[PDB]
Amino acid sequence: LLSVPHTESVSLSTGSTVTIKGRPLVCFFNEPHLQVDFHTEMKEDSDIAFHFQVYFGNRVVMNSREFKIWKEEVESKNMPFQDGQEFELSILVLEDKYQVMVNGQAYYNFNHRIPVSSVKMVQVWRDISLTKFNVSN
Amino acid sequence: LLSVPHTESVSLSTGSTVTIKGRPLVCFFNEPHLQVDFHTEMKEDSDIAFHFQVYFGNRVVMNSREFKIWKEEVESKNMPFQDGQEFELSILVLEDKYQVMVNGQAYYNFNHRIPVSSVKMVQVWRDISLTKFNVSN
Ligand SMILES: OC[C@H]1O[C@@H](O[C@H]2[C@H](O)[C@@H](O)[C@H](O)O[C@@H]2CO)[C@H](O)[C@@H](O)[C@H]1O
Ligand SMILES: OC[C@H]1O[C@@H](O[C@H]2[C@H](O)[C@@H](O)[C@H](O)O[C@@H]2CO)[C@H](O)[C@@H](O)[C@H]1O
Repeated sequence: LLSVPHTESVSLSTGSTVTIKGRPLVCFFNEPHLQVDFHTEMKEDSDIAFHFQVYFGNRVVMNSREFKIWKEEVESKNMPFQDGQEFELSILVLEDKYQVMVNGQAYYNFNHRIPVSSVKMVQVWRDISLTKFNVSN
Repeated sequence: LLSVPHTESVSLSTGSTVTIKGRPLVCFFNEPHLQVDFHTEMKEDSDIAFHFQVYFGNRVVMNSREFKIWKEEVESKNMPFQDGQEFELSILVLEDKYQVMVNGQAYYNFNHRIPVSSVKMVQVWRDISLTKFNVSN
């Protein structure tokens, strides 16, 4: 297992992929969460270019935190995750948006609000175990 | 550190105290959560006589899950928890309600919806480290 909360320095550009493999810690019935935050600095309270929060079995919430303020919330009811199963997230950094694949198919998209070049850290946390975290070279 | 998610068999009656000492895993600014669920059986998807969920720095939500259905949600804006600090929760089982103390003072109350004698398990989970879990004898 990798450390959770998991915090890493990153550098991203168009064409980068952030791969995350993990497993929910508890039954979906109890709504475990997963959160992935693309931050502008190493500090945890720094701004967030992409906030991706899964309410397993319920919904997905996406947003940005700009100058310490949460902006317009984006919601999805797509729930391709499977109770108890390991999942593989691939967050593709496209020219216009982040695209979040689950097990190789895109389910969530978030247009860039902050330039991708401002992202310097990614934190993965909440109710998962983590077996892989990789930023493409 | 104790295991988180933390799941224990319990037996409660009027006068029992459930003591929980722990620390949030991340900055309050990012809204770590704490959840404490008093269950009717050892299985995680069993009914919940008392669901206590702290959205650190934001609010507290309380409810019951009866025959697999969430009931009427109770909210509190009391937020005595301190960013980064260890806290001590004491959940007192009173005749009429659960009373949740934080560092020795009561801030939250939840009238019994299920008999206390139906509780057989307590689970403590989400974004905390756990150093103490004790049910009074
Ligand atoms: O939008 C991401 C942001 O949400 C905050 O909580 C929201 C919640 O998602 C929404 O349903 C509710 O109506 O309003 C809240 C805003 O106060 C979280 O506090 C924050 O951590 C992010 O998750
Ligand atoms: O009430 C406890 C229950 O809440 C569910 O989520 C609620 C949420 O708190 C409320 O603000 C929103 O408006 O409605 C939701 C009900 O669908 C959680 O899903 C559940 O896990 C418990 O936390």
